[PDB]
Amino acid sequence: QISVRGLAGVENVTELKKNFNRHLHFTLVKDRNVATPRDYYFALAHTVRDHLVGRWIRTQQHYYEKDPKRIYYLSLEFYMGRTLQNTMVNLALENACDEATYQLGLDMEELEEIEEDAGLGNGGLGRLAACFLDSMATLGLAAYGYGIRYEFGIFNQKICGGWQMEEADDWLRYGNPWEKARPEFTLPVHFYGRVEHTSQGAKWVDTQVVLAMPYDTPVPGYRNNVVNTMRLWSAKAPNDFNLGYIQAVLDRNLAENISRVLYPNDNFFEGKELRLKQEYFVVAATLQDIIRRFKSSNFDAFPDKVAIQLNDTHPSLAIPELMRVLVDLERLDWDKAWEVTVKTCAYTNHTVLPEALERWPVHLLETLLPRHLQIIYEINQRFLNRVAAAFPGDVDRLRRMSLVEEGAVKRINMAHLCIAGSHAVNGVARIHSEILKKTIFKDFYELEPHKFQNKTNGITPRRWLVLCNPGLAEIIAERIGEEYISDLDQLRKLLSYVDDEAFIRDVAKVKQENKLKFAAYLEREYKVHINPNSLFDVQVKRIHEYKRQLLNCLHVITLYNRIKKEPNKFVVPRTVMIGGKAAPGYHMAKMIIKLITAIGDVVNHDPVVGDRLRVIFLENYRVSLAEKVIPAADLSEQISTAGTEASGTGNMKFMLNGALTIGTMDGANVEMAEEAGEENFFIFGMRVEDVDRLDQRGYNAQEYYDRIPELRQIIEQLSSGFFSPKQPDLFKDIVNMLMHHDRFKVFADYEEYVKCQERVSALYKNPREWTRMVIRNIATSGKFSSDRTIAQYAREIWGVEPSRQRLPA
Amino acid sequence: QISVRGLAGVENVTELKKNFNRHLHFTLVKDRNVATPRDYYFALAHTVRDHLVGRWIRTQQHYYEKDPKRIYYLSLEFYMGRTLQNTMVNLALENACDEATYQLGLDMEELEEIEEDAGLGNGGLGRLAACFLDSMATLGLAAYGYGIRYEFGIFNQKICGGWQMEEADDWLRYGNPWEKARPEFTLPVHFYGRVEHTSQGAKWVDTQVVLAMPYDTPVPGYRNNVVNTMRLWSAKAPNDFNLGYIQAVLDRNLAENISRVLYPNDNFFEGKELRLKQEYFVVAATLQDIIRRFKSSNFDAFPDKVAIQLNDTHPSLAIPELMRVLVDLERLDWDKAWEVTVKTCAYTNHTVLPEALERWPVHLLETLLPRHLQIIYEINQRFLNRVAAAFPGDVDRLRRMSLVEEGAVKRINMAHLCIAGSHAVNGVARIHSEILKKTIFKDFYELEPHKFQNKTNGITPRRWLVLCNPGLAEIIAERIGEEYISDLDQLRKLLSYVDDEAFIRDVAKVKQENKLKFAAYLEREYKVHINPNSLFDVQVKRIHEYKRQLLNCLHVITLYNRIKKEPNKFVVPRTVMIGGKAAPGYHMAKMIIKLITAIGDVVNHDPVVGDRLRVIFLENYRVSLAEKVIPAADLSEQISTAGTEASGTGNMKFMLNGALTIGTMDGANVEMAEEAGEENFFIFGMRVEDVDRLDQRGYNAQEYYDRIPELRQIIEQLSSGFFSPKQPDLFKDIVNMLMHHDRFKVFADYEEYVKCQERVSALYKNPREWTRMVIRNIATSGKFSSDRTIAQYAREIWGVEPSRQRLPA
Ligand SMILES: Nc1ccn([C@@H]2O[C@H](CO)[C@@H](O)[C@H](F)[C@H]2O)c(=O)n1
Ligand SMILES: Nc1ccn([C@@H]2O[C@H](CO)[C@@H](O)[C@H](F)[C@H]2O)c(=O)n1
Repeated sequence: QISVRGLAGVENVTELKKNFNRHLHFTLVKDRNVATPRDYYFALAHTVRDHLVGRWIRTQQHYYEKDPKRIYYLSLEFYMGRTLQNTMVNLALENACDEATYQLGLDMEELEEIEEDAGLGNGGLGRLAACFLDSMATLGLAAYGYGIRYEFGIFNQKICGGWQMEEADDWLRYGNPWEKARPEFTLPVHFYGRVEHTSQGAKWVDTQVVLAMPYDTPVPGYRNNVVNTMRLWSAKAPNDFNLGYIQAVLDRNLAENISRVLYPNDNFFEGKELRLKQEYFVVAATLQDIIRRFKSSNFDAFPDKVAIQLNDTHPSLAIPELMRVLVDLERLDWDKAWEVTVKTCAYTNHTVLPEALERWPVHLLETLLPRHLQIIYEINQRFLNRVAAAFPGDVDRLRRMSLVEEGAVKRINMAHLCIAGSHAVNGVARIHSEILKKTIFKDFYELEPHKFQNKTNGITPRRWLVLCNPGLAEIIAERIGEEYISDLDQLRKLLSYVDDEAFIRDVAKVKQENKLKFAAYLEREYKVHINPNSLFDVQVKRIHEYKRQLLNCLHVITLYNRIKKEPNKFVVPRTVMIGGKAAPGYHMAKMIIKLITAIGDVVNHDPVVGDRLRVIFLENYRVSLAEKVIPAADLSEQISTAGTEASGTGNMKFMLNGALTIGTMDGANVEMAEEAGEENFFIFGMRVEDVDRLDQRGYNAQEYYDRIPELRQIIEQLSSGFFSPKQPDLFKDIVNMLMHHDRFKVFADYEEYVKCQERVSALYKNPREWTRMVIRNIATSGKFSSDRTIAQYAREIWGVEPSRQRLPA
Repeated sequence: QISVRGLAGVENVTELKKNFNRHLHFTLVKDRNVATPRDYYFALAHTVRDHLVGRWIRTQQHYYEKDPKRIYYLSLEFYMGRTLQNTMVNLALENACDEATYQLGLDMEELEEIEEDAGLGNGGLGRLAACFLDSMATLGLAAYGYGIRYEFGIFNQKICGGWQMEEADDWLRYGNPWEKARPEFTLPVHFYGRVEHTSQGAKWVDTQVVLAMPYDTPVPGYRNNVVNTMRLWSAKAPNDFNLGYIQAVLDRNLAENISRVLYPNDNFFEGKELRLKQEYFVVAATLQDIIRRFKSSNFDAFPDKVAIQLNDTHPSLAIPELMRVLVDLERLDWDKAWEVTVKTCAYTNHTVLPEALERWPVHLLETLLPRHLQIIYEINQRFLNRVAAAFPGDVDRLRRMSLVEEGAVKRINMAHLCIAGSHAVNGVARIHSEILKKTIFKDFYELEPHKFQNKTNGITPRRWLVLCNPGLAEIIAERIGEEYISDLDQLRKLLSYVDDEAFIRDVAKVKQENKLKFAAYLEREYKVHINPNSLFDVQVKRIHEYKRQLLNCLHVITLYNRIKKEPNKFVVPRTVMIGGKAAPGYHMAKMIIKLITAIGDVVNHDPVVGDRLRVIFLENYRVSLAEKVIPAADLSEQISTAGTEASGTGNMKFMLNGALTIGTMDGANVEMAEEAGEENFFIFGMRVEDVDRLDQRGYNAQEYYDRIPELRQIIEQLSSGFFSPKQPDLFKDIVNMLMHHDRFKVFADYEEYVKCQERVSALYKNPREWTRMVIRNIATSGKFSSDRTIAQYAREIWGVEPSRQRLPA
């Protein structure tokens, strides 16, 4: 049908059809008369999976022969989404499977909707790991993703009476055709016990053992025949476990609980024992696998053959675990082991919010990991001796830099442990990396300036353009060819088409088609009516106070109040869509969701408004939903308080897909505006410097309430029960927070935000100039490919060269 | 190699080789350079499984078209053992796979040893269900086995310091290639709640829901292209289950515990709530499936299309569950529903031991299954009204026949419920069925004589001759052809070879080969030395007081003491082998195991004994071990106290495989002796009548101790610490039981047992006459095929005709 989806050759289509029929019969044990759409999905998945295996076996054989330096990406989250279409895209199989299924009388897009998301992450950090795996394979790096195979991923969100309800995400119910269990490579992990000192060093004894069983999932590169591995560990009890009889068997559940469920917190730290066990479990099993693979090639060459990347501090225990193994088991002296560790490890920071930083109580580590606590104390003493020598007499610096925090309860600061034991530390956008050196890690930057780097985030143009927006990928390829898909900088060539009347019409046509498709999806799956001629105003991301969904709410109510004031005046019609999950225990975030649905209940049913304004809460936001709504958006809301969102990646997805951005100068928004030109972005609000000035003076929300009549009206509406007639005081917590306890200064940006939104509406009235600005955004989005990001990690941190060359098919 | 293993045609072998290579690559994702023996086992299993699928799909399609009467065999146990060889045998694939694997450079017998037993049963009752499934498929019946998919089957037994230790049987660790998950046919099961009475009948409300997910395993008939289904249910929590957040997800384990583990009791009742949940879970899910299938063809014709066979009282809740569905949900009147139920259900009793009978506390049923208790009360009232009308004024009969037992705690007698609600009740051997009508169910037999039947047990000659003893199957086929394999009565033709010198030599040759193979197995896997020229004296079965492993122990010690008395006298050398598992909480059974190993420790290390006597405890007795030791045995010990072993089936296995039997006139031993002729059996001891006479008089063990000096010596050796030097009083519990509290009258049979054993030893000295008696046993073992047993159930209980005709291939 379309060119970028590859060839549908007669031989290929014939072969796909027969293998589809073979799997339906032999694998699924069904005939065509009993088969359901789900059976058909599985037959296709097995057919496509077969095409991966030869490339998978020979990629791994190739790494064994050539023995390149190996990259290990450690993460507690891999937010993968669906796998079927992605695999077809990377293998150039999409048109062939489309033809083959068509000839069997099936609709492939309908089959694609049957696959469950692999929802093994919360949001941006988990999705970054997924984009990174795709880019590493595409760039020919010998890379392995290592994590946990959660039985339950991020919960499914239902909305009941306007409130969020959580349901278990039982994603494995029907099986997972993409994974291969590898029970033969099962490894022991130790917990509890005590430390014994012998003549020949320390010994960790009397431990409880949990087994780690690996499951391998293939990661295909884009049309290069490379297939890398993501290996996820599952917890298993040993067979003599607890071994009255019946209870001992049932108590096996206690050990296997380690891999049962993903902790559903985005940007927040909960110091629970089970979470600590998860963090050690992934680290201990992964490191044995790394060392095994290294010996099957003297530890001086260890950092020449191994790089370990820590995704946040979640796998920070890799540092003392590597020391434990080298010192206690391999009998290296401390100094040599430390040199190896530092040269092997590198650490990526993803946030500056204090509540997100991991600070583990010493009493937890004492009981659970007694040998690791000893090692951490020794690391701290030697590190602080270095600080003392560099800054003699500076006693407060010593207190500030310690890995051990004093107080009511002693804690270990895991971020300080990561900086001490890594040769590289990076932030995830230029402004964030600068904030790290200037504020929270200033003392560390002064001691070791060479460690600190920036690696601005990116997204994969395979999933986030070709897969989710084939119409746009196609009109682009018609003009500049297909090479941009793995060299996104080539989109710059599109600037010579900004005055091309044919291109302008095509770009605008693709957007309208995307909007019609999404408008139809909403009616089908959720029985809701929207106007596809309206501006699609979209804010999708996890619900948090710092992300300021509440500022969006205030704008929505302002628009409603202005309409009610002058009903017969023309306004640019809008569909305002907001979606995202709240952490189950985050009360304020749950109240914000209720507020959004409550506003919808009033606005969507007001006869005077008509179809000029609609407010929709998008339920169960997740990767597969993002792939639907992002190509349909006109306006992308990126409105965090300046200095709070480290990078953002959702922002980049919208830019690539033909939406304009309204945003603060925060995270990667700054670099996006710089690439496109500030004239082509809708920037508003305080800069970081303005926020600092306000904090120094003291933020008084009452001032704004007093001086802005439109803002006062909204607060009075909220307080009095306008949006909750039966429960007049429902939103009192929200009002109280806004008026007296707002860490994120919602009111301070309100005036400039509303004025900026007026400018957006003005441009949308002129379709031709709107679209020309869109082309200028798409054309300059090249920097934000994760291929660029990974190439920088490879060259500047891991010490390896990327390769775009094919392996033989 | 050998004829009964089928053809190894060039086309077939070529095809098997390529499909083996395909599975190794595509299914296992391995190359020949990394593959282990386990990988090779799985590639073969997948290759053989492929040959089942076409026959499986068309067998089930055939039943849908023809709509025969369907047979549902309900059991909490299916003791299946390994599946690979059995599948090859039934499909005529054994020689072809042997050739194909040979040409790939592999040894198929070595691959076969990698498969785990499916150990989903305890002993005789579970293994009977497995033999029955094989015969039903071989006889072309539309039959389904329904049970529970336990995550952990019967424990693995380790012996440490002579004591039994239990380990979890994690049989699913590496996956099960034989099953097909069917999550699309998942069904809800209800627990707890309360009963509400409305205008339109009772309603069961406020229940907790557990999901039942089916897994289907194919059951191939012998060379007839029929493949039936065994469907096993697995427990799953619903997704809104318990739905702070983390705990609710972890608490899903509570529901899923239902299918976690097999209760390890043989012939003993434990009134635990979890066991009751297991029993209801299998019944509720199975009955919905039955009704579903019946509607997809008015309940008057229900018993014409459905037969339900209850394997013991474990699934007895089928009776009130069927009433519940017909009355509460389908709105049939009571009387009509009861008629349907009675005509549909039939019940098999497997024991007369009082401690094995299921008597559930009313307070348990009240809380767990409140509607079922009400239904049971109503059944009882109507049944007792019938008893009152038939035997007016007989008030004690009313108390004795009630389904409700009075006392400290009220209980429901599940055996009484089964008789009341079934049109047929059978025992499992002629003597057992007679005991049922004369003693424990006498009152019921007087009320409804027509209900009571006998169906003597049998074993499948596929697993228990062709599979485990190909050498014997072959020498038999050389003379009478292959038709006996599914018509075992043809073995009678072998009586014309009892004087054939060629046959005599061949029968004896096969036994010696079997003994050498087993003697070698013992050294390899267990580092133990045995003399293959000795008489192999074998007692393998679960450890229980009624089975009298202790009487065997007494004989062993008698032989040892006689040798020590006259060392230079000739005795026929013996290897005495005893094996079997004890229930984890059965203290006396655990003490008996310790006694056996303790005797071995003394006897096997006495230089004066030499290799004239050896005592071996066979560890981890299970189906796969039975297939090894039974073909190797010379003497089969079947020595239960008369009237205690309902049938036995181990006895039949030994008879078919060329061992002679020493046994009491108990269970099926009586019919075996009758078939072969009493001159060809070694019968000893009290009959049932003698046991009754002794009970009436009062059993005094002291009398025997006083009058038998050899017996006194043994007791004194046990008491004084001869067999436990460091712990002199170790066996005091055993001695105390023998002397004062022996329900099974060990001493009463001791003299006759020892004398009978002398006669065995006498015959073994004359190899030619031993072997001639063996031929007379094998020749008359035909009655004990489960094909005969199933044909009798079909004709006399289920009302269906067996068919030996092939389905098209
Ligand atoms: N526990 C956390 C901490 C930070 N993050 C996010 O990580 C993304 C990837 O770097 C960034 O784009 C975002 F700026 C950041 O908020 C997250 O999703 N979970
Ligand atoms: N809970 C029970 C009760 C009885 N049985 C056995 O069942 C076998 C099959 O009928 C018989 O051959 C045996 F005689 C009997 O002991 C058993 O294994 N478990």
